[PDB]
Amino acid sequence: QLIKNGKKITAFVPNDGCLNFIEENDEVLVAGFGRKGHAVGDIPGVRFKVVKVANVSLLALYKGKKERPR
Amino acid sequence: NDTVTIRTRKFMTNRLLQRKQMVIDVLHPGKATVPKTEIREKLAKMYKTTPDVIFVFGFRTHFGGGKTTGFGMIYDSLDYAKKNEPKHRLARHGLYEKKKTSRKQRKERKNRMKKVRGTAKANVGAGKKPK
Amino acid sequence: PVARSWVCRKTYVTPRRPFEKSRLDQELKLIGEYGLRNKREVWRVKFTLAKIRKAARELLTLDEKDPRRLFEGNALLRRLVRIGVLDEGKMKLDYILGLKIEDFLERRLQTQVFKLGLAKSIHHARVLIRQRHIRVRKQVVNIPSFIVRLDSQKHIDFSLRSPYGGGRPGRVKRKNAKKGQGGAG
Amino acid sequence: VHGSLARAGKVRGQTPKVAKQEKKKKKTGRAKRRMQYNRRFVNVVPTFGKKKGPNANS
Amino acid sequence: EKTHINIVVIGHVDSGKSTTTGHLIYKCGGIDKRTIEKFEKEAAEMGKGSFKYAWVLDKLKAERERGITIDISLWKFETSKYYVTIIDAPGHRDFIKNMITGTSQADCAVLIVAAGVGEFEAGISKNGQTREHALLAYTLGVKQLIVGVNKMDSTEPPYSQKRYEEIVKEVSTYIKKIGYNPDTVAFVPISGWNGDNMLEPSANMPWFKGWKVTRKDGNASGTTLLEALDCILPPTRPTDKPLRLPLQDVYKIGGIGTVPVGRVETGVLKPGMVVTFAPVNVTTEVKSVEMHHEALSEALPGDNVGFNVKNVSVKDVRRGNVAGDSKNDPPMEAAGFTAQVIILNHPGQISAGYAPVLDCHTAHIACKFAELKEKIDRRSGKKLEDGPKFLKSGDAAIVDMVPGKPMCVESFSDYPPLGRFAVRDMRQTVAVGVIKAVDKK
Amino acid sequence: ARGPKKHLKRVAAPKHWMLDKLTGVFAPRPSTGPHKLRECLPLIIFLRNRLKYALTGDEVKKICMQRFIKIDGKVRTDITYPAGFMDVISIDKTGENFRLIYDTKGRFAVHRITPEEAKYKLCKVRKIFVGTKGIPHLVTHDARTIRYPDPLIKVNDTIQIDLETGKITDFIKFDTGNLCMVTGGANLGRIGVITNRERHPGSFDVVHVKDANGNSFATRLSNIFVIGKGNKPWISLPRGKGIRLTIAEERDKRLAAKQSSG
RNA sequence: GUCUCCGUAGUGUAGCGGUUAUCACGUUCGCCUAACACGCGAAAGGUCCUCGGUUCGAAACCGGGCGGAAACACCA
RNA sequence: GGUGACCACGGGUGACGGGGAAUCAGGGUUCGAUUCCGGAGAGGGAGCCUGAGAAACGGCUACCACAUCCAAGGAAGGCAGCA
RNA sequence: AAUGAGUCCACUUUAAAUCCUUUAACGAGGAUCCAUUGGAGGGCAAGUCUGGUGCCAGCAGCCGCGGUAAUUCCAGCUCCAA
Ligand SMILES: [Mg+2]
Ligand SMILES: [Mg+2]
Ligand SMILES: [Mg+2]
Ligand SMILES: [Mg+2]
Ligand SMILES: [Mg+2]
Ligand SMILES: [Mg+2]
Repeated sequence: QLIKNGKKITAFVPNDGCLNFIEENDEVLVAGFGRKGHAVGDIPGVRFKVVKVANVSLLALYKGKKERPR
Repeated sequence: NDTVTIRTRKFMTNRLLQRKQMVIDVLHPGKATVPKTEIREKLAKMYKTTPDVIFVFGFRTHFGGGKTTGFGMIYDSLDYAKKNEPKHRLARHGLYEKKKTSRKQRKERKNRMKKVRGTAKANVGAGKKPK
Repeated sequence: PVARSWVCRKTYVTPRRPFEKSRLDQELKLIGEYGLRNKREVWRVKFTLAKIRKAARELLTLDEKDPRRLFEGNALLRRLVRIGVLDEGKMKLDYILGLKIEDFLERRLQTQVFKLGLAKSIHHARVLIRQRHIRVRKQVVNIPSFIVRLDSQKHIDFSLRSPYGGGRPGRVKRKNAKKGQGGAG
Repeated sequence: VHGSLARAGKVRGQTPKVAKQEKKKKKTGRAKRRMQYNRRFVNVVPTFGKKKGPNANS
Repeated sequence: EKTHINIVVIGHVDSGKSTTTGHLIYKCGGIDKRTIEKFEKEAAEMGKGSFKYAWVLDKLKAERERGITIDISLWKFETSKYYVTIIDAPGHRDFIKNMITGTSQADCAVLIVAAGVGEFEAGISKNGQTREHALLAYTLGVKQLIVGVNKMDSTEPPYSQKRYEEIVKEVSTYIKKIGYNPDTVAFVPISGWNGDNMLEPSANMPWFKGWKVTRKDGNASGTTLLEALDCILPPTRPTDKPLRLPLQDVYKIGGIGTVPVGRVETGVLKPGMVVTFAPVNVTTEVKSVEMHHEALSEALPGDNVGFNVKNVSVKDVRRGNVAGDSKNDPPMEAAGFTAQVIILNHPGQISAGYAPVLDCHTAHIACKFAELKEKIDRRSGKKLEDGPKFLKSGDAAIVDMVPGKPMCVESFSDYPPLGRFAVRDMRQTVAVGVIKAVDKK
Repeated sequence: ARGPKKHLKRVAAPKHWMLDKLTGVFAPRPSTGPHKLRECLPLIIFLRNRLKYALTGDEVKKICMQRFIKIDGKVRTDITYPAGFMDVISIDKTGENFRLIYDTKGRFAVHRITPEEAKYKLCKVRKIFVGTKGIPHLVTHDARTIRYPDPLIKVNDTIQIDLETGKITDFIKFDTGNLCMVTGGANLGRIGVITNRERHPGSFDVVHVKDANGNSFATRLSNIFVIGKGNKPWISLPRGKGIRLTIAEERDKRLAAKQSSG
């Protein structure tokens, strides 16, 4: 659910184990999923993907370059 | 000291500010930028004057060393040099002192003095307390 | 407000299509033969040639005897023969289209010090220019992309402070000498 | 939810961690360009193969 | 220059813990007569007029209407010899964590027990809180303290000898048990609600001829609280030791931003260098510093100041965090630590995996005992046996534990104020001790 | 705005002032005076960027406040005084005199004149009206007005005003065949002879000018200053005689000058 | 900082101071197919959020602390 | 009477206008809050004194919305200026 | 053999500083003083290499890859583009 305008969306979590870095009530950053509001690939009706969670990028956690803010 | 030469160019004299002004360049082959005082007495010898009226500034050294160039200023007399010259070059020579408060504190005093009307003792006593 | 200028332009143009064998091999050949650092500075000289050719073609579209065409054509030809990329007798706008990037790459200081024998190879030439060993006229230049004019062609020489013209050997020579005298009194 | 999220990070989890082999540094910049120009432009090979690629898995 | 000493006032619920210090702050010149009359009128309606002096310290509306102190509060005044601040205490079973925060960030303490019948006896007992207060005083590093008895006007007869003598002997034998010297600590009779014996010897009671205090620094004699508090030992200042600063609270002041507040332990803090907060591992330049709404050039040790930092929010740094200069050794999150502890009281045996709450400086974090290393004698730190399997009261031991929540600690051999800690469970101090070795994450 | 503007941005300054872009943000903003700010030359830039007698605004302020700058025989202490067209700048201490004349490129050049030639000055009349008591009046291209002129002098002629008196000594009629100078627009600073004047009622009269080289051009009547009786000018002309030459014959002159100097 | 409520396999929760179990499930294994689909039977899955106290013994009775869900104030 | 299918009038603008910027066979398509010029505004409106020039807000008056101090009788507000 | 990136004296700059340019003295052999970001089926330059997984995890802008011998996932090595 977006902070502004309260809209609820569905966002893909794009890597092998980056669902485990996600817990409830986090502040995620979501960008478009590639083709301007159109579903991409075998994923029905998903137009967004998560870039950051809790103000740290999923790329850094996936590469292990920095740790969850415990 | 062995290899230092002063060459002047764009020389001109004016009587409006009672001085002779020019731009000069000193050739230091393998030394640092020559200190401004050294230019001062060497130019004083060059123009047969004293190394107190000589005024130099703005020395920029070319890439790779060698030539550095600055603008020269020589006056006819010391009183004129005190009359028509920026105060900071006088201070560089020690002839002008800048012992004064900060601009911030001066503004604080000026704004606090605006609160007291007329009364001389209180308008001069405005800045005594809040030091 | 501020008294800045913020007037700036890019000096290179990226190729329209990437990952093509012919352009890649040609660019790599140019880089390897002329000792360039990357593909950006071969695209830079390509852009320079492209702008010059555009100006030449635009002037050629103008009618002959047009004073604007004449003035800009003589100016462009004069610049081209000062940088040395054009023959002195080839004072025509038509020949400007026939020039190549290899002509411009040859006039670089990095290639020039190699051609003058001051360096043993093009990469030695570049690393020798960067370390303030090469002087032109009297100024020392540490820029490999320094385009050398015809009158400045003759005045390329070693820097006086460098340990190849005047004295003052480098830090490793002095360290070796002091180690030798410390070990051998 | 149908309850299938429990398998997240499975294959990456089971992949055996093997350390990278320590190796000599690679030249960068002009030297890298020189080296790769040398490898693929100045060389003569007497062996057939119809100009096999630079990453030949032979 | 002029020195500063932190003062904390500890006592019982409704023991005049705030009323008599309101008297003190009014007499020494902290407030005016108009404000105290305002307090009188505001207390007149709902009948809590006896606490009109107490509401000066009781800043909260909830504290006023409930009639008790929920959390500590701070005040300032200038004495006749140096500058000091004062901290009150909640003085209640429910708010022990709040008062150990203030007593940890202290230089000296004063303890109050009502002289009336039925309160002093309930005051100093097993459920009595005076034992807890005096114990945590020495636990948290209150090297010197004074004691003053309040509310002897309700005694029969009011202002009497034998009542005063029996209560001072009781507290004297208790502090002799706990390690404090009765000779050093002053014993002062003060009548709170009447406001007697703070500046002058109240002649309504003539039987008290003054106290004498003898100490290693020297000797002093006293007839009033001001005479008592002007001759306290100026505590040492570990200025050369690198910066350490726990955080009592964080404020979001309008116009300046986040202002963490804490008492400086070691080092000198001045606006103009970066600081590092250990439990959260954030780095931030300090912008300005200020004690008691007065801007300062430096933060010397022992200073309870609020300092402004930049480009951060209130949720980044919270209560219990410790700050330190990144230029010096930066404080950082600790995985665990070795502690020598003194077991005080526990109905059962202590096993590994016991997870009470550890209260160090400002932080209050539950720590779980990883395992027991060895048992130690009461005195001299003597070896008893290796690899214990249980513990009981009246024992000392070496134990390694890990905090459940992120926490930063310092070994006592390195940072003494952060080496002291307490263990709380079932509304008593179960264990006390210091820290010896700490690992760094 | 709620009132008059008293600032002037550096880049919005007139181009012929030849101010750069990096020194500052502001321009001199010349004060109100005999000349419009679009075609005036304030003394600050004249003494700082033309002559280099001063290095900053403060030095030229010190120069002016010592009462050495004389315009039209009067000492002017205004640092931003609008000098304007052909006002004599007299510096007695160093003993040279300047006439402010547009060059071949339509910019105010540093033109040096003799003191006996500096004593007089040409003026272009802008309007002639009769005042109270039937007294005629005459208004120059400057703000200067003079009573009792010659009745022969008509609108937009040229009169010879001598300094220290302000009187008329001689005049040149605006007639075909008289040497002129263009004081506005593209042909600014070009010296030539009046060849034809076609007049358009209700609009701007257009006059045609041919120079000595035979190059003919035209301009509006408001942009013409008659300078000579037929062909001999009554003032000392600058370098190039106000003959605008194109870039083709400018480049080779530069090359010949370099070859002579090299 | 205070108060209010909740917290048992992974979700949905039975549960007694003297037994934590079941259920739609979730998972796994046999069960047929080259792969399925449908479909039959079993197993595992719990410090009862954690730490303790009362008791002869507690998940449940109580004291804390932790996480979440509410509200209250908190201005160097 | 006046204006309208040569688009009046109305509505929308995520519209301040322009000099200009991006893209670049030619033709075009988008962007110009943004340092220069012109305009508007000073929380929303409204009304005035002074002055040559203001419907000014680092001038005043009033209402509305927020909001400071108080001894509750009053007093004082305008960062779309630099921080 | 040669240099800087850094330490660092002086000069210079500057209202005063700062930076750049000069210039002492230290300053390089894994010269460890360490170049990264994305890819290797096609588009589109680059592997029919090896180990795991087995229509699961995942990749994939699009075609498509994965159901036990993956040129496409997760990794190692090796190449590719800037
Ligand atoms: Mg708008
Ligand atoms: Mg605009
Ligand atoms: Mg504007
Ligand atoms: Mg306005
Ligand atoms: Mg207004
Ligand atoms: Mg791979």
